[PDB]
Amino acid sequence: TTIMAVQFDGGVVLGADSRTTTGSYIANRVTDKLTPIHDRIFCCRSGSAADTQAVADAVTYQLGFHSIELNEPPLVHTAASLFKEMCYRYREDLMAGIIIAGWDPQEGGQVYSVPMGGMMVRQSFAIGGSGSSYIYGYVDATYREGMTKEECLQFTANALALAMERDGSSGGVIRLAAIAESGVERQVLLGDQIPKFAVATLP
Amino acid sequence: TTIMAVQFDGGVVLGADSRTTTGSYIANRVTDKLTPIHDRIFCCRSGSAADTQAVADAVTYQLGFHSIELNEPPLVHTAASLFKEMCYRYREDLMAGIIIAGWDPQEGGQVYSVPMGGMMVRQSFAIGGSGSSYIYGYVDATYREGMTKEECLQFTANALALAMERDGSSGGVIRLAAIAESGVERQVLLGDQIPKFAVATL
Amino acid sequence: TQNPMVTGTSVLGVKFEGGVVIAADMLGSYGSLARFRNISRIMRVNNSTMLGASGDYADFQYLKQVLGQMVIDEELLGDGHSYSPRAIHSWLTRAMYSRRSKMNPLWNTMVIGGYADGESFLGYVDMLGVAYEAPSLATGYGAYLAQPLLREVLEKQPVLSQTEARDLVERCMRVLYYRDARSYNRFQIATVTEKGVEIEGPLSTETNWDIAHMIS
Amino acid sequence: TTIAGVVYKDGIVLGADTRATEGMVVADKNCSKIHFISPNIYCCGAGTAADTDMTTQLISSNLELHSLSTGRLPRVVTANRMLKQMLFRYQGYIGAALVLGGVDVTGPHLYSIYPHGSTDKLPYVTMGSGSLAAMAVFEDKFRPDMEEEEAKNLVSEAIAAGIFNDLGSGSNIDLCVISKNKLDFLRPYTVPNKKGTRLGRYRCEKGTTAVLTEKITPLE
Amino acid sequence: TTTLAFKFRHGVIVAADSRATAGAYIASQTVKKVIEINPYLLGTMAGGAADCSFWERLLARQCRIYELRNKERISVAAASKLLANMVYQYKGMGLSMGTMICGWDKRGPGLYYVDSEGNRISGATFSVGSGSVYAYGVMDRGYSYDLEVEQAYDLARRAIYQATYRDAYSGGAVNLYHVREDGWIRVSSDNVADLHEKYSG
Amino acid sequence: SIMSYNGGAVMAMKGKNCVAIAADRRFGIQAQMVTTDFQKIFPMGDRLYIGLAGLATDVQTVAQRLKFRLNLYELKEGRQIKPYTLMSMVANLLYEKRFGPYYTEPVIAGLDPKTFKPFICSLDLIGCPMVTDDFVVSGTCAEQMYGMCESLWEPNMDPDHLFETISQAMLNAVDRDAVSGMGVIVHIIEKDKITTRTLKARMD
Amino acid sequence: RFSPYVFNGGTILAIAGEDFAIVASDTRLSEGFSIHTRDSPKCYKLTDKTVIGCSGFHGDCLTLTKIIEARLKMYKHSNNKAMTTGAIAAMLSTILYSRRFFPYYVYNIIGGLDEEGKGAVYSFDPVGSYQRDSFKAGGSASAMLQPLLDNQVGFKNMQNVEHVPLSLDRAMRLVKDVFISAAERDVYTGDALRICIVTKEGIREETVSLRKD
Amino acid sequence: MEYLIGIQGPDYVLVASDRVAASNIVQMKDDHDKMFKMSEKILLLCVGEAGDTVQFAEYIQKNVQLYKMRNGYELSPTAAANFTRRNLADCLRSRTPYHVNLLLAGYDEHEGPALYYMDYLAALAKAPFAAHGYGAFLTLSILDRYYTPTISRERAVELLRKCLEELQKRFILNLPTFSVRIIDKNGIHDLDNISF
Amino acid sequence: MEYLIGIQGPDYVLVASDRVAASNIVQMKDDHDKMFKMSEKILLLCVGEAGDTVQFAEYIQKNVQLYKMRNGYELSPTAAANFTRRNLADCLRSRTPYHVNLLLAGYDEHEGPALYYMDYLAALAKAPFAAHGYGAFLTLSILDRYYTPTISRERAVELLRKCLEELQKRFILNLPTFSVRIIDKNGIHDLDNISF
Ligand SMILES: *[C@@](O)([C@H](CC(C)C)NC(=O)[C@H](CO)NC(=O)CCCCC(C)C)[C@@](C)(O)CO
Ligand SMILES: *[C@@](O)([C@H](CC(C)C)NC(=O)[C@H](CO)NC(=O)CCCCC(C)C)[C@@](C)(O)CO
Ligand SMILES: *[C@@](O)([C@H](CC(C)C)NC(=O)[C@H](CO)NC(=O)CCCCC(C)C)[C@@](C)(O)CO
Ligand SMILES: *[C@@](O)([C@H](CC(C)C)NC(=O)[C@H](CO)NC(=O)CCCCC(C)C)[C@@](C)(O)CO
Ligand SMILES: [Cl-]
Ligand SMILES: [Cl-]
Ligand SMILES: [Cl-]
Ligand SMILES: [Cl-]
Ligand SMILES: [Cl-]
Ligand SMILES: [Cl-]
Ligand SMILES: [Cl-]
Ligand SMILES: [Cl-]
Ligand SMILES: [Cl-]
Ligand SMILES: [Cl-]
Ligand SMILES: [Cl-]
Ligand SMILES: [Cl-]
Ligand SMILES: [Cl-]
Ligand SMILES: [Cl-]
Ligand SMILES: [Cl-]
Ligand SMILES: [Cl-]
Ligand SMILES: [Cl-]
Ligand SMILES: [Cl-]
Ligand SMILES: [Cl-]
Ligand SMILES: [K+]
Ligand SMILES: [K+]
Ligand SMILES: [K+]
Ligand SMILES: [Mg+2]
Ligand SMILES: [Mg+2]
Ligand SMILES: [Mg+2]
Ligand SMILES: [Mg+2]
Ligand SMILES: [Mg+2]
Ligand SMILES: [Mg+2]
Ligand SMILES: [Mg+2]
Repeated sequence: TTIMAVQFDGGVVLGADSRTTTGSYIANRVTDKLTPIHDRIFCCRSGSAADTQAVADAVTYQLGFHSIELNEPPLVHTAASLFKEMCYRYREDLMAGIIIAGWDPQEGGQVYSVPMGGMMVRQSFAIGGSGSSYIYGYVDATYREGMTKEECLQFTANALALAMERDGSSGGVIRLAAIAESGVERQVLLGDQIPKFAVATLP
Repeated sequence: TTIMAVQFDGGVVLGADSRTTTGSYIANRVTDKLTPIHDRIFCCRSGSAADTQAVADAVTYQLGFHSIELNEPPLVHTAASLFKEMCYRYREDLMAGIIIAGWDPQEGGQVYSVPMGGMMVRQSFAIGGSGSSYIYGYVDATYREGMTKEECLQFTANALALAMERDGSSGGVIRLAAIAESGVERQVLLGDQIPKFAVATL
Repeated sequence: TQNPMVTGTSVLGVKFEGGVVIAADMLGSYGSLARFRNISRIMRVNNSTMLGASGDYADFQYLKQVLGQMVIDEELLGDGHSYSPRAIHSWLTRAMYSRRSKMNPLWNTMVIGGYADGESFLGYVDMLGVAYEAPSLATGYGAYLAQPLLREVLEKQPVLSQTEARDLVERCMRVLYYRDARSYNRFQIATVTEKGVEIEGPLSTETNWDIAHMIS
Repeated sequence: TTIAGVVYKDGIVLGADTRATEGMVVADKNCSKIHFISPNIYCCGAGTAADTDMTTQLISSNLELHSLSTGRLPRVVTANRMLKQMLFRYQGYIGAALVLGGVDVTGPHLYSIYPHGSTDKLPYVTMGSGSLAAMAVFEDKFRPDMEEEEAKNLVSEAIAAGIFNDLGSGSNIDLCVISKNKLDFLRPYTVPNKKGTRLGRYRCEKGTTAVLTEKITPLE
Repeated sequence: TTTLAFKFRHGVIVAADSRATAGAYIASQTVKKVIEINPYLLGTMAGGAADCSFWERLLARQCRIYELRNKERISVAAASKLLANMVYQYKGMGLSMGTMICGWDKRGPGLYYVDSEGNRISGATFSVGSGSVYAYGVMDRGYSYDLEVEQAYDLARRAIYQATYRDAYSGGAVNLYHVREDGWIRVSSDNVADLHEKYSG
Repeated sequence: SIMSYNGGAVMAMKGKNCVAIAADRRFGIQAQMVTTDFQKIFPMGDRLYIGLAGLATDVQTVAQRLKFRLNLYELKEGRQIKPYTLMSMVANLLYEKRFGPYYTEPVIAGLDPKTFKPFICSLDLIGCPMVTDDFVVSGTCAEQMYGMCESLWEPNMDPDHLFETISQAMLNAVDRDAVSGMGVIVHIIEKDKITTRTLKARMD
Repeated sequence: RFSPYVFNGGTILAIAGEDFAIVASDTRLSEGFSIHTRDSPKCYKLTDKTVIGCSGFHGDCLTLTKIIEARLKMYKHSNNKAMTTGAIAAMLSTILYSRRFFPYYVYNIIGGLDEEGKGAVYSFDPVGSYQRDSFKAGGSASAMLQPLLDNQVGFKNMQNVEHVPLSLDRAMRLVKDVFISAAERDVYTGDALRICIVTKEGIREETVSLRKD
Repeated sequence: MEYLIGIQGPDYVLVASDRVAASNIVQMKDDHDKMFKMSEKILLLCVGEAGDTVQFAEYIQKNVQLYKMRNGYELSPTAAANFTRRNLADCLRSRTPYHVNLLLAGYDEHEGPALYYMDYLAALAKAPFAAHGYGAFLTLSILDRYYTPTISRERAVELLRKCLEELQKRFILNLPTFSVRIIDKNGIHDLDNISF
Repeated sequence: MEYLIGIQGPDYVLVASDRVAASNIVQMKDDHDKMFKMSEKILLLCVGEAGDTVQFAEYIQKNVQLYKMRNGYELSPTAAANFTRRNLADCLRSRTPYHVNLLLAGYDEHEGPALYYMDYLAALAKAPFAAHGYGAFLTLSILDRYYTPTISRERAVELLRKCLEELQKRFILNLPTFSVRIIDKNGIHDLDNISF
């Protein structure tokens, strides 16, 4: 797994590979790891499939009820807090590395990391999952303050393609989502649409 | 540790961080991990300091004797083969991930990886050591066929700086070497000379 | 926590005439990976008290949540009594000991600094409930690398000015950055005086790499 | 143990504490940890005491055979190679951690040598359970090209840091100063720790101890 | 530790050494290993010192409650049974205790061995502790139901003594008690160094 | 612990122009005393003794193998061994077994055969030497022995005071150790005589 | 394997006189090969007549002393009088045993006056075994202190010596001597010696410097 | 499980040993002999691990006999004990250690009777009396209680019998018969077995 | 270590048990009784782990006696054996298992004599004869060799004695005396101890 999300002025971009593994067998080649928690709040899931599905379903329930009670769209920070409380309290029994990203009217586009152990931190951009090791350098050299939506989508797709080339545990297609006040726009990059960088064969 | 070497037309560039660790204590903050094996052949060392020093000393001895006997400069491929033989034979007793790079009159600039286990492969460029994990993406996106010497030096210094920022086990100064027919040029990037990329604050 | 995940390294503290200064870098490491490079490991508890934490950052955030709610609860009463630095340190000792005694520690080592009634307070609490006070403290590698320097200065001159304590902390942060492979050259300094608690940062130490050319 | 060394303008200063321990008990209050290698080369030892003694003695002996043969003053590199090759061969089972310093035809040289056989050539080094305390002093205060007295002050400060902050280290500070012109083996350099005085006298008079049997054997 | 006891015509003799150890360190040479449960009942201590003291002190509490509730002395059988039932619940948790309960009740002289493994048994003679093997040898070769009082004291004292000689973990003083029909008495406390002088191959 | 299987204690002590060496007398196997006259101090010269504590089998082997070496040395050289030279011989013997050691930690006490200067030392089980100017201790009650020696020893003691001090240091130390004691033997070494005494001691 | 214990050092001593008790301790608090602080006494005042010395795992020393303090006030409230030295000792035995299966890693020595005004010393193992003693060392250097006390206070192994009563002045000299000797050899014992003298007039305090290495 | 005992008087050494060879829950022999004649005035009593015991004792025996044939006279008890010890100690850290416990009894023309005790580690002690096996735990105190150095040989056999009766009473193992021998100026004598 | 044996004839059951209580290398009691009277015509013989054995047997005993007091008549041997089995089996997977091995002997007015065997797992078997302990390994074949279902009580005591003599000869443990009892239409009778 490789997951990623990036803030822009007015929203967020989220991305993931699509591979589920047991050992080195690919049990699902087209997994959807970006899961909607509310209208404009998604989580990106890494670690245990069972654990992250259970936790996402529970938070969806908690956040949905909270939202009806308040009669308002939920804050992204509230979604992140609910993930954090559950990931922290059950940290000994879960294997879950999460990114929460979305939009709300109060604070705009926001990205939160909830890594294993259940800490929470807001970031400009976040990466996670085992494949993320291989793109720290890339994201650190390539990130620029003030990127547009279209630039965040390219940045994300490029980072994920690189991780997927190197990490046996990541692959398949790239799923992307952009979230803003106007809604959610999802797309898939597959085959020839995935950014491509040569293998450096010998001169 | 992070180590790297890159081929260009007429030579090679080699680079390393300068950190030696025991656990998370830094026992040497200015280690020299690029060791000369002959006039135009170096190795970059990662893994056990004891093991890679012992092996580099032994290969220097073997290659030196071989070279005097033949009355010719040694092949880069020969140096790599000698490393490989020792790293493969003693793979169960050594922790050594080596890059051999240099120049000879027959094949020009060459880079060889001898990773743990003792396989050997020639490459356009090579990275190794624990910090290399964090720059696979970077090097894959940034490498271009046909880079000049000066571009290889920048490419190397950038890759190493990024690794050193993220890997607790790498750091200190960047040591670089360029090798060509005309000789060896060494330099150190320190402090403000190390390439810089912001922490992404809110 | 049985197994710490994202972790912070050393926290330093020193008493000076009129206050206390503490220092901690801004790094959360994930094993050797310098993963979260802009996190604060220092908390303003109330006007007289501050806290710095080494160890598991999620456990630090939990303490911050609990202790933040306790000061709020107390402020609601508006009754002229506030938790002194010493009372906060006592509470912390009990909480860590209690969690140790359930075999489920909070995986932290903490430094509490304060200023109340003309007295500087500096106290240590670890994950087993070991607690004490001293004129200077350093957790983690700081205990080996910084504390010898702090104590040597304090023997020649037990009473330091604010500016002397601040310069001494900066020298220690430099040594830690040279010798601790989980450190990072971006830190905060927090100070407590009569006027309250101030947190400054992000700060960096200058470094010297002359020895790189003395392979001797 | 705290051992350390520095390269100064004209030479080497080596330093050591004088405590040896068995578990958490002091076995020797005045152990000598700075060992003769050759007239121009000395070596501080940390780790397993028998291994530091025997390893330095052996190398010193082989170096004397070397110099007798060459008719020349030995080189610090040669001691370094001999030590590291032997330690490597023993795979870390010889628990000798060494600070090797001397002055040869190519000037001053200082090396740290580890049990597994790695070595680092550096202008200042520390080893032993006190080594991080001593290293903090060096990182804070070392300058290149110090004068003899500055260098001596710095080394003893560093050893003192280990003495007072490491339970494994104690008692006296020994120094060895090596230049082209001079060798000063300063044992002790400083005695910062002193046993307190005895307040009561326990001078037991003859017959206090009851005796079952006695035999006097006269000698020549 | 070495403790012993035996029944005979004139009641029950009870004796013990006085050493305590922590590994090989001698922690004390002056431990009282015979506990006064009431004026006609004694308990002996071998194994873990805290464990013996706590559980025999609790036994003493319970015996006294029993006396107040029932208006009569608890029997040796019942007292030994109360102790056995208390410790049974803790089997396998690492209590270390070996005790003799020694009294004189309506069935006459009484003696029971009780331990943390769950054993409870009546008998004529017992020895317990690391030195018990040595005490048994000497006690066995001298024991008779028809021993005279002074001969019984001599035997008990000598058996403990010989145990302190061979067993590194036993020593100090030999403390001797005699349970008679109208109550126990403390007979003697003799330092093993003074007994060495006196005895006796 | 291998070193406590038999128990035992030795110490040596320096006075003006004399030295003293003392040992407990128990031979036992864990809790069980087997004998109360076991020898742990061995003559290596008229004025030079070695005391060994530790595993009884290695006490005997080291004494015997050391005596083999010393006898050959003295026959070949003109002369009686110096104390410092005996120490070295013993160090060399122990370090030959660096990787499968003898479990014994000796003390040496003697007078130089020509100058009569006092000498004491001890060695660890792999032959690391330590010379001192006051006392040395080895065995299962070393902490007890250190406490007595540190409190009682004074410089420049005459033979009678040296005897009282080493005797009180030994008796009171072993009385806090379950597996050492059953008697104490003391040798006082002077230029013109050796005095050997057994002490009135606890036998528990 | 999280371990809930660490060893923090500390040497304690108590001596009973005819009309006094002494309780003494070093002030070093250690962990591993490091010193936490040089000014951490191991003695705690319980009443006007009773002092307790505690060493071992500092987390437990702190907890246990706070438990004892709470229990002494509870007792005073329910019974209308301060706890005697003997009752404090009996109570401590039960508090230690209550943790029989997760012990307080603490060596305790109580020193105070008994109900006749005489010195009383009680010593404890971690699970609450105890007895009254004339004098007793505990903690890190106890095996170094105890034999010399056996000899000098107990008169053991000495012939033709008058067994005179222990004066305060001699008891004091012995205390300082044995800690000075211990500081030479035990790596954990050092910095300073804190001495509390309990008499009918109250509790007074002496401190003496020890080696800092 | 195996019991050895020795008692040395002024001019003799008395020794005894159980006669059981056991395996798992059964006695497989009830007339087993644990004594080895080394020379006219030397017995070695050997117990311990199966194979090791006989292999070790017979090797010592053959070499003691060889010494006699080579030199015309016998090793003394003390020399034989030290020879036995050198061999055991030399094997201790070898590829072939011998897990045996021993008593050596003898009579020397000039030194009189001797009894030596040796454990598997090869610690050697001279003693006035001694015993090996679990049974030693129950009998050594009986010896400490009643032994005197001038004990006559009759009384030594009585003292021996007290020890053996104590095993019948108190020891959990069934050891019903014992070999008994004595050594003096006139060599080695078989006494009647003591049986129950 | 503990031996139990039972032999059922036409109108009686004969039972015996060793009288040793041992601890480590010593017998601590030689007149120990391993039999518990449950009712006028029922004996329960119990061996196994210390504490467990007495705690279990006395609990069963008290409940069998309680049944008699509540109902005016006694449990049959078969009903008592099944009760005993229910309890042991119910504890087997609990926090408080009892590590005990048992024989239950009885006589019923209508069903005649019965002997039941139970192991610590609580498997219950009715048998014409049975035994527990390591001693069983040496005696069961003697019972298979000589037992017949019409065996008279005289010959049962002789057959019992052959078994006990075999333990003296061949068993490694010292078990010198045994309790012997018989149950028939007239209740429980003590026979002479069989001793060696
Ligand atoms: C991802 O972390 C990925 C994310 C997950 C939310 C789809 N994780 C997995 O594929 C995990 C990693 O082990 N696999 C499972 O939980 C197993 C699902 C089990 C079904 C059968 C195969 C037993 C990456 C990087 O780990 C994917 O490789
Ligand atoms: C490097 O691989 C580095 C390369 C080495 C050739 C300098 N390796 C080390 O620093 C290694 C541990 O990986 N350290 C040692 O061999 C220990 C040397 C001294 C031992 C004593 C101090 C105990 C990196 C990435 O591992 C550096 O972190
Ligand atoms: C030192 O490393 C010290 C150096 C040594 C050359 C004196 N090491 C020791 O004291 C070691 C540490 O285990 N001890 C021994 O080898 C046992 C022998 C000591 C007894 C004498 C006969 C020498 C420090 C830092 O470890 C000292 O604590
Ligand atoms: C005894 O069994 C003895 C009996 C006991 C009632 C004193 N047991 C102990 O000494 C035990 C043996 O581990 N030691 C302790 O429980 C800890 C220290 C005791 C504290 C003193 C202040 C009492 C023998 C045979 O074990 C004695 O060696
Ligand atoms: Cl896939
Ligand atoms: Cl999924
Ligand atoms: Cl994570
Ligand atoms: Cl993650
Ligand atoms: Cl993952
Ligand atoms: Cl290196
Ligand atoms: Cl590799
Ligand atoms: Cl590599
Ligand atoms: Cl590496
Ligand atoms: Cl570095
Ligand atoms: Cl961050
Ligand atoms: Cl804050
Ligand atoms: Cl070299
Ligand atoms: Cl007493
Ligand atoms: Cl009641
Ligand atoms: Cl009974
Ligand atoms: Cl015991
Ligand atoms: Cl008698
Ligand atoms: Cl030899
Ligand atoms: K892939
Ligand atoms: K780094
Ligand atoms: K000290
Ligand atoms: Mg799970
Ligand atoms: Mg290796
Ligand atoms: Mg003793
Ligand atoms: Mg004893
Ligand atoms: Mg120190
Ligand atoms: Mg074998
Ligand atoms: Mg059970």
